[PDB]
Amino acid sequence: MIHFILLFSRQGKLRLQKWYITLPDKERKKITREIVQIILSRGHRTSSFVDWKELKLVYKRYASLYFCCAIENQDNELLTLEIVHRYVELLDKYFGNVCELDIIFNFEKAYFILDEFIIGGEIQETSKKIAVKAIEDSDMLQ
Amino acid sequence: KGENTSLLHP
Amino acid sequence: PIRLRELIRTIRTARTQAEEREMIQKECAAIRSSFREEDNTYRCRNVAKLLYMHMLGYPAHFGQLECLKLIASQKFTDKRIGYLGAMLLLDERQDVHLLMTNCIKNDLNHSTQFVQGLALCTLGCMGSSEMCRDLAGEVEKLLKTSNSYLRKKAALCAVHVIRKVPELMEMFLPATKNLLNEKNHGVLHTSVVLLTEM
Amino acid sequence: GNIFANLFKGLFGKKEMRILMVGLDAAGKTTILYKLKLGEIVTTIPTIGFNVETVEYKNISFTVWDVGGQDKIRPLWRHYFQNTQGLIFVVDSNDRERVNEAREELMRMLAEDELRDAVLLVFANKQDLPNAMNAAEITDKLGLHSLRHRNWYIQATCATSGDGLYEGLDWLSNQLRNQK
Amino acid sequence: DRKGGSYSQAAGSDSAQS
Amino acid sequence: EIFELKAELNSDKKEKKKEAVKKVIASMTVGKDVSALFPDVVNCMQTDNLELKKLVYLYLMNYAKSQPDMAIMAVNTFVKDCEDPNPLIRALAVRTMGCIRVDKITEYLCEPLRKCLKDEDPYVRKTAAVCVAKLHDINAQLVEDQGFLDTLKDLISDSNPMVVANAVAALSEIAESHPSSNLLDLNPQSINKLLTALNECTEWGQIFILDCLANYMPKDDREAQSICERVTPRLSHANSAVVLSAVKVLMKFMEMLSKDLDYYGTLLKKLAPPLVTLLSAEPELQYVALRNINLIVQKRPEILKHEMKVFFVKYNDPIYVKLEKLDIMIRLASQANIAQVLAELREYATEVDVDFVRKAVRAIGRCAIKVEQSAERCVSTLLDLIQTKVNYVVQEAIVVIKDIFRKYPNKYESVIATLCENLDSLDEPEARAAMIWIVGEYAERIDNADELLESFLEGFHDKSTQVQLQLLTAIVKLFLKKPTETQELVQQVLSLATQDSDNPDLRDRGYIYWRLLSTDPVAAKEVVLAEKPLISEETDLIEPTLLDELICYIGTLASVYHKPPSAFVE
Amino acid sequence: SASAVYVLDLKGKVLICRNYRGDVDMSEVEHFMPILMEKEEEGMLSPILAHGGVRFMWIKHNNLYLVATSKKNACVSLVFSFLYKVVQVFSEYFKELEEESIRDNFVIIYELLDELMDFGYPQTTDSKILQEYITQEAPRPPATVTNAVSWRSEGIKYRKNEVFLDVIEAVNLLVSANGNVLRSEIVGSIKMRVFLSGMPELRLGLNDKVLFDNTGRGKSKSVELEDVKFHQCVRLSRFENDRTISFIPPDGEFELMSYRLNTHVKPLIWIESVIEKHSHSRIEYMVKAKSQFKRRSTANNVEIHIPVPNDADSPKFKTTVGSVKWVPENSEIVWSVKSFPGGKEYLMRAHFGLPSVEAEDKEGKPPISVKFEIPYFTTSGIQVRYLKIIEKSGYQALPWVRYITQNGDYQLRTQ
Ligand SMILES: Nc1nc2c(ncn2[C@@H]2O[C@H](COP(=O)(O)OP(=O)(O)OP(=O)(O)O)[C@@H](O)[C@H]2O)c(=O)[nH]1
Ligand SMILES: [Mg+2]
Repeated sequence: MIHFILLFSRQGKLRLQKWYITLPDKERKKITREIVQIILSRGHRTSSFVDWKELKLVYKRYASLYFCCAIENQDNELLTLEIVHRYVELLDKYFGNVCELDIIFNFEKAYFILDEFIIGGEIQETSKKIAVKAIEDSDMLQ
Repeated sequence: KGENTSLLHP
Repeated sequence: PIRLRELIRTIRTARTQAEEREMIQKECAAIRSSFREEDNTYRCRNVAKLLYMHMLGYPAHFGQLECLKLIASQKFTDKRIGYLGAMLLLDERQDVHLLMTNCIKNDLNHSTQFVQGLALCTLGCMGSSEMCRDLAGEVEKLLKTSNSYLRKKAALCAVHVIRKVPELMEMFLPATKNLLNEKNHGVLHTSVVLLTEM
Repeated sequence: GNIFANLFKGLFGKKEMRILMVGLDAAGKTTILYKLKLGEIVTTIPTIGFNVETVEYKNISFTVWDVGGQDKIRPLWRHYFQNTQGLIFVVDSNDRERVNEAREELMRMLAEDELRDAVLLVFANKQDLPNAMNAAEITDKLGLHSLRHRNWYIQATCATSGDGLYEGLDWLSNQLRNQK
Repeated sequence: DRKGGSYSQAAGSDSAQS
Repeated sequence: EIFELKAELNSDKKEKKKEAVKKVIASMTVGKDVSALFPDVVNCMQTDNLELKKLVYLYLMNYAKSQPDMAIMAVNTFVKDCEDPNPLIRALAVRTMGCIRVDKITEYLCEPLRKCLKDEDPYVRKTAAVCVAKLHDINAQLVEDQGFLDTLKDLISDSNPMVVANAVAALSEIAESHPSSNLLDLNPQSINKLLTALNECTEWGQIFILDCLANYMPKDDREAQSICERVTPRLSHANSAVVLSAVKVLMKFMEMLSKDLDYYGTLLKKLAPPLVTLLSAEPELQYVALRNINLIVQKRPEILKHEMKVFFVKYNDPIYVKLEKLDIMIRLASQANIAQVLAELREYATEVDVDFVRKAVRAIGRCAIKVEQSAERCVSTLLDLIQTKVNYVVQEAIVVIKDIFRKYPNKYESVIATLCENLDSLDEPEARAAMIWIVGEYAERIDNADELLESFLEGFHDKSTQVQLQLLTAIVKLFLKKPTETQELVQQVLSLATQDSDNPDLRDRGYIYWRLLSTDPVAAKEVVLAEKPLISEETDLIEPTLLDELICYIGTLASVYHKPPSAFVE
Repeated sequence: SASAVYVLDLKGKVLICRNYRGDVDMSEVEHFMPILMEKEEEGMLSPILAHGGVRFMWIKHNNLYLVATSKKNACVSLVFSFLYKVVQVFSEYFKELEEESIRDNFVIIYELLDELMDFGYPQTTDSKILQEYITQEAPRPPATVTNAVSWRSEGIKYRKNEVFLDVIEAVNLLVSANGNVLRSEIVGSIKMRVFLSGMPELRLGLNDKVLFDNTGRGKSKSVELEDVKFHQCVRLSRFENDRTISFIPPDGEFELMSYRLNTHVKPLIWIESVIEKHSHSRIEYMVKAKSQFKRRSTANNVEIHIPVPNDADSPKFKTTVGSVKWVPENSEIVWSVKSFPGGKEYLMRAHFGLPSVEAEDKEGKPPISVKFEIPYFTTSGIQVRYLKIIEKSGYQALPWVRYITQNGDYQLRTQ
């Protein structure tokens, strides 16, 4: 499962954060800072895969804001990238032309979508339309 | 800016 | 009632680190003053502001009782805000989730699917050694349900309970029996994940 | 400034009041709260966390916050003591062994500077069997007469029967509300 | 007037010191 | 963009040329490589406007190293501008000639430098001296061939006291990089002339004037007394650098001064007010002032004997300023202000800075070790810090107690019972090893030393090399002192450190202990539990040779770093 | 001996740089930001940086870091003095010290930087002299810089010769938590705004203890400043010889003398704080302020800052004199009083709740500081005797001076 998934901007600002492992607040902040420094101190030809703390630290940002994942060394590396791409596509479909400004304003919506998509670091909605329909139904409830 | 650009450009 | 968008705009308008810290402290003081009066109308905005401040790197210890109070509320927005607060600022080491066990048990039998699904997701994300002990029976009850949208959540909750409590996997042996014929992709994936975890 | 709106609101009833639900586990606190809110004795699961509900009587919405008597929930009663104006303690007259524990918990709750303006609300729970004590023996055992600077009232209420809940609510309203 | 003490005239030297 | 700028610069319109120059300057400041347009601006260089001339000169200086070949089209312009009637234009041309890092450019600028050396304008003279110094730094051989040393030396004994100070600074800089052969040292007449012009020099010229006296070594008491009297008025200058230079000069002169004469006493008395004034300077100069005081503290510690109230760290003081204040208090600690030092350490121990708390604890321990009159006070402070329920504070108190026991353990038996049960569950190696050593050496006032060591023996084979060695030493000491209750404990420790211990040094120590136990247990008391001599604490004072060298180097980067001048430069 | 002095920005961008010696590459500025970030995160950040064999000394400015990279063992004090002079010149020329004026006066800023220092040795440091030769809206350099008198420009003509002095007194009291004052020093400030015709030579004269003892009049009230620093125009020779403060007054506001000596008198305002803070229940602020100053002097704009709890909320103020306002940004309550007459006794009773959840980490106990400022009060008792204003042409001057008493480092340690 994904130990922690956090969306951090190029400048270092974090637009999202979702850790599935209970860690101390100071320890979590230190881990996030180290991950940001590693991603911010890594080139574009590093394969987007880093083995930091025995965790598959996969960094793959399609825009100025980057995304990071932390999964155990028990599954294929391409699976994490595919899951990240699927989540990005689902978020773009739910919002519509998702940008950095919209992510900050839609932090609650992004957190709800992430919770409804992956729970506990594992994939919960394999399909892309079912999750979107469920999110829309939950939003329409009020 | 670089923030208003789409994450995937789709 | 300061909106989350207004707080985000105010935070973005600050350039110096000291000015941003002062604005965050003022917002936290306003949120604490509102919470001290037992406000329930603009509780969602205060919860969103507290979550934004915590994500930015601000203390949120005082914003713990408000999340617990909103968790046991009836409003859908208030319930969602409480669930998000429990998932983000609530952890096993926090010790504030002990009182959340009663709220989870009450919401575990809720008729609404979003409330039950949100509670299951929060329990899976913030699985505790003691919370799973008092919630293992509830998770197993929902594992035998025929709800496709809830089957995946039940499987995820069972997997989280097994990971947190390896001795509780003995009660999931007959719950997942005869579950390889699910037409839904999500239900089949959840069943396969549960079988692999077992 | 003008207080015409406040007077108009108070003419038809504006005061609400508050209440608390504390006591030992299996002491009828949840049953008492259900009877106050709904009026029936419904079996409920143990209160791992807390129960939040509101009861409106005599034009006053006396909200009751149920608190469990479990060891893991006993120290959590301080969290519910904040922003609380009233407190109702349910005694277990049928639990002689747990009577001392309930008295100690009540003394600890009343021995806090934060919980000083809340009057004592002792309810003689389990007042349906011959082993249950009266309204004076339970108070004497709990030392309710020695709670100086605290308005403590001992009332006997049976969860199955529901008798005495109205008298306790009226006493609490009289202690809190001092108007005509 | 002015906050912090009104301005006062100053002499040229100590007339008592010759 | 680039083409439009080039077209504008290649036009005959003054407004367009000025706009193009401003755009190029803005692009260069914004981080734009405008060196490619340098040849285009070479033609548009000889302009009547002074604003455009300054911009062209700045572009050439910033684009000289990038395009040395294209800089050959500016020698004629520089030569023409070197004879400009306006003193500002001549000064700018002189500055640009020396600022151009061209090997072949300075060769053709020797004639303009010689022409401007005898400039009557004090600003022109200062510019010529600066250009000569820059040429000497770039090419010492070229400066020597041009014979600018004689002109620089004669500039000191001329008018234009600011120009004289500039020339003196240039000569010192040339000699500073020189190998000391043919130095520009002057006789006492030169020193007197500099002192006479010192009062007429500006703030910048005062530092240059005082720098020359720093290298001069007085040889007579009368000359030293006159120098001290002249430098005394410099202590009443608002300039922090001037005050620091005067203090350094006075300290250097005090090396040859006689303590019998009253001049040294007057200098010491007048130095304290200067140190007090410098201690209240800006935070940037506060560190420099603290470093200067520390460097001069080892030379004349009696100068600031009564300067203790100002050594307290303020609430708004920075971390570096607080550290410097704590270091000054530790170095200036005395029995007269022992109570004040203890109160400051106790107050400093309540701060939220972990590093600050550790520094305060270390300073308190050093004060307790250095002064035995406050040993009881230091022990009480350490006990209070331990009882404060702070992990870092508890570790610092344990370390201080362990250090005091090794230094002054004669009257340290009253803290063994207090330290026996003092939240010993801490796993910090510095505190754990100190506690183990205290228990082993002080295993007389505690009746549960074996029981306390039993808990630490669970992970002795995997705790640490130093921790394991300390535990083995404590077990051996307990067995030698009280083997009735530790006969099995000693055997267990030997077995764990002899069979399950793979450390070479630890294994050798365990084997030696086992051999000593099996050879003569009675002799182990006189061999292992022997009375160690007095512990020689490491002296914090610098060596006398370094102190004398550091006295001359006052206000430099070496004083702040506390390193020799040759050990810090590249 | 800095190789090049440059002005940085809050984001690490260099607003403006000007190399003086060329021995240090301009690319070292980029590494300065990562070094500062690493030092800040580890507590090892210092104003004087070190990038290998080149030291990059930086000063925290209003909006940018004035990084002055150096290569050899240059004068650190000299570099700091040059940076301070450059900052003062920029403040005089530009009223705002930020990125707005850094990129708005680059044409004049570059010229000023070039004229200020050459080859690492500063040459021009007078604001008036710099403005008389370099302007943002060029003639030959003024003769004042070349002449000995670089602090008094000749030829100045004014309709009236009026000089406004300012006897600024800073009362700093370091009161520990035990109730005793540790650091009690009062620093004088004799600043005069001389605006007359010509270049008069001021003859400063006051009731100095040393001067009174020398003259034989050491029997009245005389101010004995432990440290006295003269201005640039003040001649140190006269002061060393016979304490004669004779110097040419500057054109404008300038600091002639600044006394600095310890204070052995009782504090002007006696503030006692009571912290009736309950265990996560409530907080009590028993703040009592006693005016130890003379009743004839009133402390205008007295603001006794009492630090409240960091997580405290819903506070209630019960005071007698002076408005009490709680600022969440400052995390403290300041007992602001518009007028504070001497001998006044102000009592306050703060009461606020606390969150149920305890704080994860401690916040410390910052000292309580007051902002009392009573003008027309001379606590030191030093009275100016005369001001010898002499001009070659001959004119009747009308100098003026005002004594202002304020609170400096008057911080009381919290309990
Ligand atoms: N059947 C019955 N139960 C009573 C009576 N009086 C008190 N009770 C107690 O009331 C309890 C009802 O349980 P809950 O609804 O959970 O309320 P509670 O007593 O506060 O128990 P907790 O919520 O777990 O603290 C029963 O367990 C009984 O022990 C009575 O007259 N009849
Ligand atoms: Mg109940």
